[PDB]
Amino acid sequence: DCGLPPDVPNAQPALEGRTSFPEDTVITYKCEESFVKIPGEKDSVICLKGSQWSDIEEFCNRSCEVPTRLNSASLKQPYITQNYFPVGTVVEYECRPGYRREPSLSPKLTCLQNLKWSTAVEFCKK
Amino acid sequence: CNRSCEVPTRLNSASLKQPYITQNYFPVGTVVEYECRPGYRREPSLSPKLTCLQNLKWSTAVEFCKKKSCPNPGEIRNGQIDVPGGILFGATISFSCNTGYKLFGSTSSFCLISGSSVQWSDPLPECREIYCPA
Amino acid sequence: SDRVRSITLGNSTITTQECANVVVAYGRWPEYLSDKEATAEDQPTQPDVATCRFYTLESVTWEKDSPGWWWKFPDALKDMGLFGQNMYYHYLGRAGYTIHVQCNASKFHQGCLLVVCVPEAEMGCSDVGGTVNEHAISEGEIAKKFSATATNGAHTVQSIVTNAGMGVGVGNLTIYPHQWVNLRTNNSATIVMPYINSVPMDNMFRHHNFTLMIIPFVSLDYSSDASTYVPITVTVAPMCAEYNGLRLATSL
Amino acid sequence: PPQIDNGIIQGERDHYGYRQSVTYACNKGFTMIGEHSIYCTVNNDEGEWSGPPPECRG
Repeated sequence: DCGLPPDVPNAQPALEGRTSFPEDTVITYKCEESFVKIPGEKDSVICLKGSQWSDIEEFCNRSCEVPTRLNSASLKQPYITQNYFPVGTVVEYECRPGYRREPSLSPKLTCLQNLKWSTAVEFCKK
Repeated sequence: CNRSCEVPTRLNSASLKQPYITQNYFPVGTVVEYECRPGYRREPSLSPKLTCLQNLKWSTAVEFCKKKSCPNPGEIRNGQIDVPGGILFGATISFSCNTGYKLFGSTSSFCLISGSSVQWSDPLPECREIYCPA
Repeated sequence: SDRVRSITLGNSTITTQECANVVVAYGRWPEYLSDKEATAEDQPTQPDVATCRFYTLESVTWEKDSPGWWWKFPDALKDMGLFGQNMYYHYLGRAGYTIHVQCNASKFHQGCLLVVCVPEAEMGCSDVGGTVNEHAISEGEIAKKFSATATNGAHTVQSIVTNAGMGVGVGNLTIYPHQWVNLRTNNSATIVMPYINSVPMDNMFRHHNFTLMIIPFVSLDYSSDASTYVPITVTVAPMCAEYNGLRLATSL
Repeated sequence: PPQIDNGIIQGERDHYGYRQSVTYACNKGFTMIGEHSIYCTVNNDEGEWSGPPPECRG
């Protein structure tokens, strides 16, 4: 039986109310608030022989909230299904029915360093 | 039997609204209404209506639906973005790298419709430095 | 001291406390067109405050390896309020300019920028058999960036900085109206361009009268713990601007 | 003063009196949303903080 799984910065393991784990136990970590898991990385450990856990590296990082709902425009694919928006992420919008593009204005929002989306302009007008 | 204008000519920017889109009887004084096709958005100062005139022709077309534009393509470090005809719906742009750098990623991108708006098909590529042999 | 300089045009003022001097391009100040030199017959428009005022373009970020930036300046001001509108509604227009380039840093940063105003800076394509786009040579208020290496793109400019897009020596650019922003000496440069052309007025959409280039000759350097962000702002005030040939507005 | 997820109080003191302030700071990689600090109000002989502490979101 392994003891407590390793501490992972900005992640919390699901222990499910116990503190001793039989061999081959797989414990998964979930990122804490204001953190997003990094695609392509392990999020779990396993209790190996000799009462020892496998190693895990930090897999959580930063991002902006889901872009706020606009009455004039909707997120294009694939942004409309996404929830990971680290600093520097640029999404694109398209006009909702009832609106049409204002060609001189950009229909893109950038996730800024303060974890907020850039200023909204009327790129889709009534 | 009586008179009418032809079916309104096909516009790339706008399509007839219901019920006009199913109709074929358009006597003098008939006013139809359009709505913007994907890739376009309304120009609010302009009317999206056509009137059948006395000479059995539809009134003059104005750009009441204008092209929906894609975001600023931005910039590629140590590379360049070729934008040959604008960044509106349907546009094409292409990417290259300066001498001494190799392009990794997409070599082109198109402004295509994405749900409620228009977006670039592909993200900006990367220009990576090259190494000579030892 | 003569390091302080205020420039007031219209409802706009620029103060600078580290002025080098003011370059008046060829010793000539902008002037209105006279009768002995005019050719267009209708009465001109002279807004003279609504248009002759400082407009600030988007900044650029001086990094440690920036090759440089340029603007085609009759262009680049077409969204600037009533100057842009008068450019849109008239067939002919004419103006001189006060260019003011602002770049402050600390006494511990080092760098040198050449700020040139090149008349008729016609540019060449990266494909030596091809021709450029309008998007390749200008982007309005956005700066067009030079390159540190030869560019390979059809319909784009050869923007390696040593050739200035013009097929010349970059170090010879000092033949034109220029100033230097030396960080250890300056934080602003100002050139006063008159109207330069082979005709008294022209269309302000079709013809780029001059290009403003900002090229770092000595790179931006600072030791760590100092501010890594150094911006460069351009402020352009049309001067003695007039327009002829009023009609409906061009739709680019 | 209340503690906050993924943030700290900067040099928390034992006792906070009228108009004294508590300054919050988010941990590395977390973005502050809300007031950088809150202060002690006092009415009818009872103290109460001026409002909610900020959020630190990842």
